[PDB]
Amino acid sequence: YEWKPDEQGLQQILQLLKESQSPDTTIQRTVQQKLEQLNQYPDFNNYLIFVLTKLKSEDEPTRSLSGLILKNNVKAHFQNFPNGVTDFIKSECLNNIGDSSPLIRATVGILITTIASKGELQNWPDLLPKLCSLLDSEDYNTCEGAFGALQKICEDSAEILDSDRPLNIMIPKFLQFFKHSSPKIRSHAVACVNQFIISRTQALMLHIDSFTENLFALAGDEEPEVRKNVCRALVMLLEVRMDRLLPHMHNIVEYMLQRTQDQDENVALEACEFWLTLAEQPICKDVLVRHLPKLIPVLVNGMKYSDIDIILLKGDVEEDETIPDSEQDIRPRFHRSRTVAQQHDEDDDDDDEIDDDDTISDWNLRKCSAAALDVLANVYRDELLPHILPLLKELLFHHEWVVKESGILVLGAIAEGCMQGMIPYLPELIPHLIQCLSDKKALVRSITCWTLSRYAHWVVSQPPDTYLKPLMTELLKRILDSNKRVQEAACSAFATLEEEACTELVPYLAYILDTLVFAFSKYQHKNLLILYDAIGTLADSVGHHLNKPEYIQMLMPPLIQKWNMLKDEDKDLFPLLECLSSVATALQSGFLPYCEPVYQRCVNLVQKTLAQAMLNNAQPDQYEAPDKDFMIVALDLLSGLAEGLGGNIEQLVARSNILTLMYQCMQDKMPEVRQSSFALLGDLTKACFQHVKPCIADFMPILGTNLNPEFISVCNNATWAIGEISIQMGIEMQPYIPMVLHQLVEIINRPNTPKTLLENTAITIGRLGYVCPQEVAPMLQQFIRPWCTSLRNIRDNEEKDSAFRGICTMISVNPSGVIQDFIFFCDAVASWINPKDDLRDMFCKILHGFKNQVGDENWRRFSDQFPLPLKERLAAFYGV
Amino acid sequence: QVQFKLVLVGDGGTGKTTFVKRHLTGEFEKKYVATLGVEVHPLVFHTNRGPIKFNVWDTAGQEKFGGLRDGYYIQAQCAIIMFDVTSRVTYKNVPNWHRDLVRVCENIPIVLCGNKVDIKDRKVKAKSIVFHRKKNLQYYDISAKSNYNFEKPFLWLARKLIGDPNLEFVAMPALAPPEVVMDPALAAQY
Ligand SMILES: Nc1nc2c(ncn2[C@@H]2O[C@H](COP(=O)(O)OP(=O)(O)NP(=O)(O)O)[C@@H](O)[C@H]2O)c(=O)[nH]1
Ligand SMILES: [Mg+2]
Repeated sequence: YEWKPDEQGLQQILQLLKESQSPDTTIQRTVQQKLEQLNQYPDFNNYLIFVLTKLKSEDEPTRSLSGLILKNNVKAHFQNFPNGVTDFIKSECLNNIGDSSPLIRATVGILITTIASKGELQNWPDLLPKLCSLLDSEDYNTCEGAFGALQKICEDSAEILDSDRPLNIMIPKFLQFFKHSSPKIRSHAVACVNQFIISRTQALMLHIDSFTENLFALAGDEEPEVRKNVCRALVMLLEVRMDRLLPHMHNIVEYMLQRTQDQDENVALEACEFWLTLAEQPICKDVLVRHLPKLIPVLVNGMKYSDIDIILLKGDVEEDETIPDSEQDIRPRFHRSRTVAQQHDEDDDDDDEIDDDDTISDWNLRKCSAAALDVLANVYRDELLPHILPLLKELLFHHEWVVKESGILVLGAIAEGCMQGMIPYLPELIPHLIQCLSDKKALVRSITCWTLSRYAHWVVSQPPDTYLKPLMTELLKRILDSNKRVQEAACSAFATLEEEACTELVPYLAYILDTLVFAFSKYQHKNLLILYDAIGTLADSVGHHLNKPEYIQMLMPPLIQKWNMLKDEDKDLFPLLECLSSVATALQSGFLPYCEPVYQRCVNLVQKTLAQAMLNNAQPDQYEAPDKDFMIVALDLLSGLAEGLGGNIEQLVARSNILTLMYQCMQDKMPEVRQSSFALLGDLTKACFQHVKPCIADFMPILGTNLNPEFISVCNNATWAIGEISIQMGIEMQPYIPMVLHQLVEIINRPNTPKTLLENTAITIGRLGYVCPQEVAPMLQQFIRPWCTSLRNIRDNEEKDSAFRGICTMISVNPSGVIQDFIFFCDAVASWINPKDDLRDMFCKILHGFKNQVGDENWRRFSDQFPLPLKERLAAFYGV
Repeated sequence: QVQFKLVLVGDGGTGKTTFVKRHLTGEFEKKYVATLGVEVHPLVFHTNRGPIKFNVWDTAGQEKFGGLRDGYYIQAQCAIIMFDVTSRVTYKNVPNWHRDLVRVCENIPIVLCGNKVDIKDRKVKAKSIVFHRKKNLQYYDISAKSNYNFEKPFLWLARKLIGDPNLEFVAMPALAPPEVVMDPALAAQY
């Protein structure tokens, strides 16, 4: 009669809570937060679990009895308890405990509080934690059903416990019980307890390891139901201290290589995945006998499901090549400021693994057969070669696609580890795959592509017509027509085929080119972006070779077409400009009949972005925030023109204000911009120093300030830029040595510094020294070691050449500064294949210098203990 | 033609309120005017299997409604656990929602979304996202900003609900009434 006309008010607030909408929202939020003041009713208007359910609604009551209730934990978590400490109010609900069954749903809608109201009152670990045992083995069938009331809480222990020697020696005699509740016929009662009787750490890592019985009491504990045998097959292959597995181990692998097979897909994933977790070596002593015991099942998983096949086939049916690409399918793309680097012969992994943007979504089994098979070339190699052929021999024609595909996949799936040994059959497979590409197996051509390329390296390191000519012929037919899925797999592949053949494609240019040029007329947005990338790659590979009227004349028109079509805000500019940026460098001077506007666009973009920034900084309300990426891309393209046109760009620069735009960019508050400008100052310095020189007194100190390894990439380009500047101005460099030399010698000896930064630093120090021997020479013993160690691995070229001219020069001014480490230099010298006679004669002197230091016999003997190649090169430089 | 209980959990600010706004609006909307009373926006997609009523429960991440935690998760049919790739935390302050969700709804389908991938400064690299692979959900890089994959969560949810992998939304406009479409074109003169 008192709070009775009020409780029938919650039966009303739940008729708005449950069925909530905009009004009820911002409106009911008042009534719900005004009933937290007259707290003489909530402490009562809560028991409403078997009161409100057992009153009117069901779904609605549970939304307060299980609903609003939980919102009080917030009133105890956020309070420290001085509010409501009351133990009746505490035991009033700690009494609802023995009410585990009023509609199994509501049979837990309160049991999570038993975790909350224990984390905000952890002490007192026994008045409530008494139900622990006071219901523990109670689930042994003792309520509505047997467990359908007692079990509807046994699980509420897994949650309250795991989700929440003080008391380390008390709980042991309780958690050992859980092993019991296992052979029960009930699902929950089996698993609910089980997977939970496996969440182990250190809090009481006792009964655990000692159990070799819960190994076989489970090594046979198959599907007590279904949704459990999975969380079971989740724990065995879930451990680190495999001291006890070592024993029962040649069975776990047997009662597993099949539990990953159990038809219920969800299980196999929890198995296969958690299974092939081949950590350290010992995990392959077993895989030895397991060569045939798994390379049939996994292989037979390497095929798509009937549905992952459905979800695919969608945009598979070659007839979408004319369907526009949705804007919601254009993954955001950015521009990374160019980093000036060196080359190391035919020697990626530290760049391509930074882009696992897809696989992270579709985690079926297929992305785990091969995904776990990612060990049979990481742990061992060519071990699988034998026996797999017949699998992949029939597979390559057996049945329809699903299987053929699983074959063409596995093939490429292994080449990066089982290569050499595979190379043997390689001369027969390859010309075949080249057939697959020509099928009608749309989703098969895809992997035919990715696979061919997967190991085309070989096809290139072979005779032409044999197959590097036909491959590049059918691969190209795929670049076109087909479905868009094919098109991508196509290009991306060929894209790699290029980077490989580098300069060997030159013969079949006109051809390759017309394939690409036609694509621009058939490709959709999504693929067009890869088309751009393709071309830029082709250009980087072929080199100046691309500079010929016939080629240029058919490649530009399509690019110009795009160029005039994009707003200065369209992100496609990145791919397009990045492409150009390349092409422009390959056409060297041959791009002239195009540079003025390319140049102009860049300068203007930098000019617009710099402004857009300031305006946005001051009036965020009015002007939007510019994306500095357009500066970086433009800066990088100007840096590309200057390299290709080099010198011919003199005029353009003179009538523009890049030099002014430099002060602005080298001073920008964003690293990448700063990084790109330096790459430019460097190239400009090579092309038209005449125009830079006047600002050297300004710029120099700026660069000095940027030799801060706090942003290596910026440091890297500033370093290289100082190197090219010192060469353009000889001894007139003398005065700027102090504000640079120290930081350089510091970096060259800086731990954990990236190769490229050490190579440039080495090179620049070389140059400064080549210009001011007296100035840098006295400090030779402070860098000569990292200097050699570093430069010995760089390709001969202009840069390596100047650097050695400088060291050689300094060595003469201060021989004593290198004698001690004379073996380091020798190796560095012997890394040269063919050097200019000029420099070759400086080597000769320094060497004879060393001979004079150790004596004819020591030098004879030393000189001889070199592996053949070096041995001869050294001989050739020395002139007895 | 069916209503659905879709809870939009996820840390505060992550995008939830703009993300939904996107399917309702026609453009972005920057500001951050934190959500207080967990708002209920209704969404409807047109599929090859008919229409779909999705009642999006725009939850809150701030202590604006940080009071009413669960309660909506009650009798929920599907969930979207959203964070922020540009936020070190969020992806960390996440497994706390998967739980305070699986508690109530005990097996609804849930989609985990790394939002704001339209930013160069990606704090939570994809390679750092293994949750879904384990607690077995579905992942999607997305951007309420640009619309990248801004439909995938729903399509995957619908497909899981209705139980039809062949289901898809028909963005494609209408043409001639399917039952009057004339002979292929070649069947014309065949
Ligand atoms: N660049 C970019 N900004 C985004 C993106 N998504 C959201 N934002 C911005 O991030 C801010 C917060 O978004 P909002 O939708 O309010 O987040 P919320 O998670 O719904 N807030 P609350 O937890 O309080 O309910 C807004 O300025 C919004 O425009 C995105 O994908 N890209
Ligand atoms: Mg909001």
